[PDB]
Amino acid sequence: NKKVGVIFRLIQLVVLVYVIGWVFVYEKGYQTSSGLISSVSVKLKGLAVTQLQGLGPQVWDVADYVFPAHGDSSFVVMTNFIMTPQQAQGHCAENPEGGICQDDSGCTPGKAERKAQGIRTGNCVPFNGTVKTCEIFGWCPVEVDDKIPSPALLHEAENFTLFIKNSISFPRFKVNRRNLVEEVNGTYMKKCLYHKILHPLCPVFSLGYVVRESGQDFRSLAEKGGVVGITIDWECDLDWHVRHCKPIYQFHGLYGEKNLSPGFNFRFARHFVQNGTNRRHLFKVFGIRFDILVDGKAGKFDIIPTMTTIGSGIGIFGVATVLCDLLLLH
Amino acid sequence: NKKVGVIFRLIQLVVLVYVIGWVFVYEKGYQTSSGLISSVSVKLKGLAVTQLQGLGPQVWDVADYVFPAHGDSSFVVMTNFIMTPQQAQGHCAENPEGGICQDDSGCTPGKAERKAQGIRTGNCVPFNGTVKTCEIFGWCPVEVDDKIPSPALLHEAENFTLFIKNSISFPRFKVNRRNLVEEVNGTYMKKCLYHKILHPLCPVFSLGYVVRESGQDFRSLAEKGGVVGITIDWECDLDWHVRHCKPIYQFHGLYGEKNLSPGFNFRFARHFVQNGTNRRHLFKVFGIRFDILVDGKAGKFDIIPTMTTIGSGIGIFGVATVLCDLLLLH
Amino acid sequence: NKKVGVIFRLIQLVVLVYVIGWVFVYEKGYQTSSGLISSVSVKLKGLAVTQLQGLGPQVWDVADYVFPAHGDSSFVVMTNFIMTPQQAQGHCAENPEGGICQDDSGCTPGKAERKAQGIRTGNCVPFNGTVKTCEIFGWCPVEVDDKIPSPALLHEAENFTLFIKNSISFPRFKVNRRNLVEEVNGTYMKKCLYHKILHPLCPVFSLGYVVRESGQDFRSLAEKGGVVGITIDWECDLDWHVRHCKPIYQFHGLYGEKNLSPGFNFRFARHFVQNGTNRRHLFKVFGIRFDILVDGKAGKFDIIPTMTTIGSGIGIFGVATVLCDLLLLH
Ligand SMILES: Nc1ncnc2c1ncn2[C@@H]1O[C@H](COP(=O)(O)OP(=O)(O)OP(=O)(O)O)[C@@H](O)[C@H]1O
Ligand SMILES: Nc1ncnc2c1ncn2[C@@H]1O[C@H](COP(=O)(O)OP(=O)(O)OP(=O)(O)O)[C@@H](O)[C@H]1O
Ligand SMILES: Nc1ncnc2c1ncn2[C@@H]1O[C@H](COP(=O)(O)OP(=O)(O)OP(=O)(O)O)[C@@H](O)[C@H]1O
Ligand SMILES: *[C@@H]1O[C@H](CO)[C@@H](O)[C@H](O)[C@H]1NC(C)=O
Ligand SMILES: *[C@@H]1O[C@H](CO)[C@@H](O)[C@H](O)[C@H]1NC(C)=O
Ligand SMILES: *[C@@H]1O[C@H](CO)[C@@H](O)[C@H](O)[C@H]1NC(C)=O
Ligand SMILES: *[C@@H]1O[C@H](CO)[C@@H](O)[C@H](O)[C@H]1NC(C)=O
Ligand SMILES: *[C@@H]1O[C@H](CO)[C@@H](O)[C@H](O)[C@H]1NC(C)=O
Ligand SMILES: *[C@@H]1O[C@H](CO)[C@@H](O)[C@H](O)[C@H]1NC(C)=O
Ligand SMILES: *[C@@H]1O[C@H](CO)[C@@H](O)[C@H](O)[C@H]1NC(C)=O
Ligand SMILES: *[C@@H]1O[C@H](CO)[C@@H](O)[C@H](O)[C@H]1NC(C)=O
Ligand SMILES: *[C@@H]1O[C@H](CO)[C@@H](O)[C@H](O)[C@H]1NC(C)=O
Ligand SMILES: [Ca+2]
Ligand SMILES: [Ca+2]
Ligand SMILES: [Ca+2]
Ligand SMILES: [Mg+2]
Ligand SMILES: [Mg+2]
Ligand SMILES: [Mg+2]
Repeated sequence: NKKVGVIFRLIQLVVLVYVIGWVFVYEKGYQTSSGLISSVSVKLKGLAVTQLQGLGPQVWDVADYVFPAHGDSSFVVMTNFIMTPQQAQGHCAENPEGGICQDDSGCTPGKAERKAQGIRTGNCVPFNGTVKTCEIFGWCPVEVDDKIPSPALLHEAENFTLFIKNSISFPRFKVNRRNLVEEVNGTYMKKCLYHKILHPLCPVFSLGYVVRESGQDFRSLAEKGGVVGITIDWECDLDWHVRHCKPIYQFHGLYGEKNLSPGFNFRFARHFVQNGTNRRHLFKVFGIRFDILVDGKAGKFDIIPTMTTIGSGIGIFGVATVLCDLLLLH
Repeated sequence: NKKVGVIFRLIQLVVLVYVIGWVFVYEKGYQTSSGLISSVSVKLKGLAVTQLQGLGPQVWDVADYVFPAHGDSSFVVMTNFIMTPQQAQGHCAENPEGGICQDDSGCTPGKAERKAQGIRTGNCVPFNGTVKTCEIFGWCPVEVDDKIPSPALLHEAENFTLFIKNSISFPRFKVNRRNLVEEVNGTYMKKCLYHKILHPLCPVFSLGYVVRESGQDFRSLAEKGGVVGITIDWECDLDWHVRHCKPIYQFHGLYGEKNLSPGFNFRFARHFVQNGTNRRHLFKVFGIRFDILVDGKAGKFDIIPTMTTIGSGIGIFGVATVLCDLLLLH
Repeated sequence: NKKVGVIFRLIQLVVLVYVIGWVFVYEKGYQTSSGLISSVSVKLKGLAVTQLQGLGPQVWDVADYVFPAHGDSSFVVMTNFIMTPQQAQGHCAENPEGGICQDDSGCTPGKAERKAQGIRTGNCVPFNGTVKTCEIFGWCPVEVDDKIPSPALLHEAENFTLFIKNSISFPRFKVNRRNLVEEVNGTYMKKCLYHKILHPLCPVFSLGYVVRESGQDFRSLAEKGGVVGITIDWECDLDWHVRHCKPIYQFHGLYGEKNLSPGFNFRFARHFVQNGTNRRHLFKVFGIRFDILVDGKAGKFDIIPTMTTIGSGIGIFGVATVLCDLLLLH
């Protein structure tokens, strides 16, 4: 049957087109792929002055709110903190969140099994005028985090500038690339701000813009903490010039339920010696967690992948022809 | 032969069964896979008081034994330390491990090529009553780690509480999930402890339980340090409801031979100014290294993967039928 | 035809040889593969004395130039720094890089939008004898990083010793391995330096040797900063003894163009209290960024991968025979 022959030829044409069109070109089979080695470097430029009630103005610079000062892909930017100054080790009252005692007989000498705040001496001392707490041994100024200021202390950190330095290199092809490209020059970085469409190559990122691109409001993240995920893509083709290789930045919002465990927070201390006595300052920092992940793939022409793809295409064409013959045979 | 025909049918059915079940149901081939972006948040709530000989009691709160206070997937929990207080720079004796001198002629001015402890002045000073060491320019109180206390100083860190907050999101499906599943509530986290069977969803992990589940003893590990690997896997099917997404916590023991380089240790210093002189406190912290790695995949029904799997199954079926025909013809 | 059959037999033999020769053995199709759980531990040794102009000799031990003292795969080794001591908050002049004012009317009260150094009070004060800068509210001693010393301060860090402790464990096969192997003993670690050919198993890496193996000169990296990428490979076969499993170290140079943002640098501060006044020391550290990434694969004999590879080879052989028959047909 002439019609049957035409159908067989048509099937052959479709599969032949598919192997050259998709496997060879869309999937870039003629090229080999390998991994890269990336190093993330971050730098902040911003200053926020927070005036605490009953205390002098406090100046914070890049070294203050950037706790990973050495440089890492995962860093926290301080936006709100609770300061407990002049802490000293001694016998004093604990926080009321642990327990409330009405007499000395209720207190038990020892340490709490869960959420321990210190070594209980065994006496009930008044925490304030109304309630009384157990007497413990340790830092007497307790971190009273029951009251969180609604206005963010470091609210100026919204429209600051963030610089990300990423250098990637493919060991198979021995090609090294950096986030700074030929289009980006010295004068450009002096005034550019990163944008999704306008300035995709500007390495100066705005914290508020980064938070808004992920889908989160900066006010709540500055108040109670947050997590922002940043991803850098390096998919490119090595057949063209290295100028075409440009990184693509994507921002993802990592958030959960607001009722249980809202935001991100931690604690750190600064130990010092004043008047011959060891003292420290404890801070409950509510900062935004920034995570940077780099992943990319590069392809360059090679003969062995091309031959393997040609063989696979010939095999698929043969299998398709045999299946078409079996179907036409019925 | 009727029997030969039956054999052909039997092979044909079994290959069809394999494509129908293993390829689909088991492998979720009709479902696409994509990576996730994860951010690890850790918080400790424990207190240990160490009372060394010759010094007052020292209280170590969360800000003390957690050196990565900012928060990272890789953190060290202090369990044992060697304190060398009131260090000041000057010309004084070195450690006996560097070298032993019997006269001033044996000492050579300069710096040691390997394991240098300071700049030698060229004089031999007595380290103690018996032996003499080279005079170097550096911190006079030399950390002598020859004696390691068998009882762990921060031995209370065994049954403390560790909270791990992990937020994962898939960019392909735009679905965000957190380790705090809907089954876990606020009252549940107040008194729950993680267990493989009892409480698999409780985000509160006990350090001693984590060490026991890794095939290690907490005492011998904390005596000299160690490394514990924690892996969180997110294997869920997006075809069902989002409540089915439940993280899996697995603990792996990363240990080596104890005869060569036992445990894990490091050194850090706290710089301060006392009486107009710059001093510091050096600690050789023997702590357990905790590494948290998150890796998971998601699967949702899609048309293109389903069509590709159907085509591959049809091709495999045709190839199997042709091979059976060729074998039966011989 | 005889020659046609001879050519056919030859081709079928060649494909059969290929499947057993390459897919089965070269590719180790029979074995199953899985990932590992790695944990990098680093420890530095060495001392550098930087005698600054008009200041006493400063001793820098391991805890000083190693900012990630707790231990991490990504760490920075200090090689050059700019010290700005005795910083205190107050009203004073700013850096000339922010702006130059000739009168008090030019200054505007508030904070700079980009590269902010403090809160301007609206007054123009002379920074030095020649030029005048805006008056800000913050740390009065400004980090004047216009002059970078050409000789590296911590130039002794070139030929120091770096020890890397890596423990990997395959969860599928329950096999734990460490960078220390049976060939490496206690006496060997006392005196050895890592080499590409001589000492591939010595865990003591020289910083200068690591920098030179990556293709970068250590002098420029100590002067203005640099990034060095280290990779550890754990490809091995579990069919043999565990002694054959040996790590392979590869060093990669991560660098960019020298005109725009050359090297790596950061800033950190050490807070202290002297004479009842809060002070700090700011340092602009020019250090080399070391990134350690571990990846490996282990294979062990299994029956299911062997059967799948045999089936795939039989299918490929059948497809090749069918294609040969079709070619011989016409
Ligand atoms: N977070 C940031 N915001 C704005 N500009 C930045 C930021 N980080 C770096 N830059 C600019 O990029 C240029 C090149 O970066 P480089 O690593 O040389 O910084 P630097 O000059 O060492 O730092 P500094 O400008 O504080 O002296 C610098 O002129 C710097 O001003
Ligand atoms: N290591 C831990 N052990 C036990 N419980 C913890 C731990 N970390 C956090 N939690 C509890 O989980 C709940 C949610 O965590 P969240 O991040 O809100 O801490 P928080 O309430 O801000 O800290 P705090 O309880 O010190 O005020 C809190 O009630 C907290 O007490
Ligand atoms: N950077 C380094 N260069 C050379 N040798 C090192 C280095 N770090 C550690 N080592 C050696 O490796 C051996 C085992 O390491 P381990 O973790 O036991 O150190 P340690 O003995 O606790 O510390 P230290 O050697 O400072 O007393 C030690 O004998 C140590 O001297
Ligand atoms: C005392 O502290 C408790 C702690 O919860 C608080 O409820 C109470 O209002 C405090 N009383 C005064 C007078 O501050
Ligand atoms: C937003 O950016 C502008 C810069 O034009 C700045 O003046 C302003 O303070 C920023 N907003 C906040 C809340 O910091
Ligand atoms: C600086 O870079 C920008 C990139 O947007 C480019 O448009 C501009 O021409 C560059 N300047 C010079 C002087 O090359
Ligand atoms: C002196 O120090 C050396 C150092 O190893 C030690 O062996 C010796 O016992 C010490 N002597 C006394 C009396 O402490
Ligand atoms: C074990 O946990 C209990 C809590 O029930 C605690 O009292 C005890 O101190 C813990 N053990 C150690 C060695 O800390
Ligand atoms: C709290 O969570 C637990 C999970 O084990 C659940 O059994 C319990 O019902 C929850 N409590 C409430 C009040 O929902
Ligand atoms: C004053 O500071 C400016 C800042 O750039 C500098 O150019 C100038 O040389 C300085 N003058 C003196 C006398 O140091
Ligand atoms: C190179 O190593 C030698 C050790 O033999 C050391 O003396 C020398 O100071 C090192 N060079 C530098 C520049 O530190
Ligand atoms: C120490 O290890 C080295 C490895 O190069 C080996 O040659 C030497 O024999 C070992 N020493 C002892 C005492 O086994
Ligand atoms: Ca750190
Ligand atoms: Ca001090
Ligand atoms: Ca890290
Ligand atoms: Mg609280
Ligand atoms: Mg020692
Ligand atoms: Mg500058």
